[PDB]
Amino acid sequence: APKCIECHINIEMDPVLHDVFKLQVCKQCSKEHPEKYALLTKTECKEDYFLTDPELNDEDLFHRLEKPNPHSGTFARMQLFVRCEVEAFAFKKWGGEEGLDEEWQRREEGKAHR
Amino acid sequence: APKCIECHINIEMDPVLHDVFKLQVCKQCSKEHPEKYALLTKTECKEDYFLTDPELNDEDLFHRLEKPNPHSGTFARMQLFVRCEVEAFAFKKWGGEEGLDEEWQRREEGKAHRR
DNA sequence: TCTCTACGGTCATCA
DNA sequence: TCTCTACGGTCATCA
Ligand SMILES: [Zn+2]
Ligand SMILES: [Zn+2]
Repeated sequence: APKCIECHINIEMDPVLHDVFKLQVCKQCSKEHPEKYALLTKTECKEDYFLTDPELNDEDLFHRLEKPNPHSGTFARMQLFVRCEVEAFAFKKWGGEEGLDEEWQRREEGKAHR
Repeated sequence: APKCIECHINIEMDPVLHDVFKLQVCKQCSKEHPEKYALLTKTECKEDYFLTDPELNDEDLFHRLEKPNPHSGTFARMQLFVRCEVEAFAFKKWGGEEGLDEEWQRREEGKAHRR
């Protein structure tokens, strides 16, 4: 009977992280580690990791969870990604947390100047 | 039988202009009047009239003719539009031939000022 | 917890 | 008679 990979104790996994993101991880351990397991909207991914629509729209590249748009159900569906997947890609894209910090610095100086 | 609308003589219409563009016009008159009947690629429409993909991709807004891409058949299909349709829209978009000329002037001073 | 495309302008590859 | 979207940024809509 397989144990949550963080706590090594629990056997009931979080249904979304298990089912959608293929992570053997319990709900509690997920709350106790947002550095890995927090879900981000598509807008957060663009803003916080400078990903783009081509990347995030790629189903072979990220798992995602769709929900109704909380602003109005007649709006485009919300999409949530799991931080570790995202943050792995961003780092590979930009060269670790350092390289990403630089990109953040770069676009920052861009708009100050504009 | 219905006669061409340019010459009023011929009864055989140009098959593409008739069939695709819904114009009762014959091959000869289409050659004698490119100001209306010449076909333009999608790239020509963008360059010469500052139309955009959303506009040109709209089937309700323009008729179009698709052919194999003459550069390579594995490339995206060529699309051709008829000048009068295009030039009507551009004029409505930019405010006659005058307003379009200005837009042409506008983007050209843009490129100069990008040294 | 929001999202998508529209707008400049353009090189590349199918490219 | 070449076409597409990829990139930087951002606002309006549904929007
Ligand atoms: Zn656990
Ligand atoms: Zn005729």
